Amino acid sequence: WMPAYACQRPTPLTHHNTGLSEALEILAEAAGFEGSEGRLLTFCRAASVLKALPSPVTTLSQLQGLPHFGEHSSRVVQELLEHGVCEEVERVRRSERYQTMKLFTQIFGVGVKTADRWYREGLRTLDDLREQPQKLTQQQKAGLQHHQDLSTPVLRSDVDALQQVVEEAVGQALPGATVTLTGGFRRGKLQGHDVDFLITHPKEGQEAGLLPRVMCRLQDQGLILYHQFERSFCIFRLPQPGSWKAVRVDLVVAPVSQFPFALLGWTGSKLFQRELRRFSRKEKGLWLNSHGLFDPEQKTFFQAASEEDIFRHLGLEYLPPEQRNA
DNA sequence: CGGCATACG
DNA sequence: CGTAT
DNA sequence: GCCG
Ligand SMILES: [Mn+2]
Ligand SMILES: [Mn+2]
Ligand SMILES: [Mn+2]
Ligand SMILES: [Mn+2]
Ligand SMILES: [Mn+2]
Ligand SMILES: [Mn+2]
Ligand code: NA
Repeated sequence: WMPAYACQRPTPLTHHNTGLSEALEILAEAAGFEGSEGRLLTFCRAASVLKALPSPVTTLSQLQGLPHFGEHSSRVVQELLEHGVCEEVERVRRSERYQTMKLFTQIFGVGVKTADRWYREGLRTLDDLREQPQKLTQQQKAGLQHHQDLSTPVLRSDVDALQQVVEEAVGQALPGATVTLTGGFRRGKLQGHDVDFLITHPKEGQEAGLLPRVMCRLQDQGLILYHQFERSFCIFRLPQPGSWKAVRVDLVVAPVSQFPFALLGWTGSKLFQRELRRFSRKEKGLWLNSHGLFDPEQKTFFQAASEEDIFRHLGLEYLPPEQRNA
């Protein structure tokens, strides 16, 4: 029987039920736009279950016994198997609410709450937002100005170039400091919508104060189109053939003692980390975050030298990043 | 029925 | 409120 | 929306 938590099963990047999972993820997204985090989670988990199957679902009976498939998600699959389309999914796709909330929430600096308020105010398009910039944060003005570039997929070739320039700035800010690619690209994705880096130093404590020094140096190189500590959400100026494009880059610093936990957290997927933390607390009674793993009975933190250590601590079989695509 | 991950800027 | 996996 |  397939386990109920996504951290208990390998989930590869590409799989055998793409259309089915994409349909359920539409309904998950729509649930989020309406504030129903519980329904979002169920649809997300049901989608991830299908991503973990070893072959295509061809018949409804193949759902029997799969975790997170009840009446609703089963009916969605049933209709896709019978008619190739699910009326509910298509109604969501076409709805003005879904399209506008998707458009607005995809803006850097705009969340569900902001998008929803704007929708209730009658706003529908990006130019509607541009007409009244007085009500925008600096972060939202940056997200809107750069929205077109930020909607273009980042390519792995872009990533290698960004990593070079980040290492140069890190190397000047603190000799010996290291840069690790995380996020979706570490899980094997060939494209993404941003690039994530994790920075540390092998001498505990030397990483303190590092991120301001890195940012100051990137800014002096003329590479920072926007930025706001240990997490920096930037927009980088990435060279292009005879030009350049804006790219979202996340820079994160962790002391080496916490590096395994921060690597694990920032490598994702988002659902995988939520499931891993849920598993940790509910099944093992341990509290997991990107800083460490806490035993609340003994009041002690687990020491980890690797991701492998963390999986072992939790009684889980190790999963490489490429199998964490829940 | 209560829970649904857990942080930082 | 936003951001991150 | 689903699980325990
Ligand atoms: Mn239903
Ligand atoms: Mn039918
Ligand atoms: Mn990312
Ligand atoms: Mn990111
Ligand atoms: Mn910290
Ligand atoms: Mn309830
Ligand atoms: Na957003």
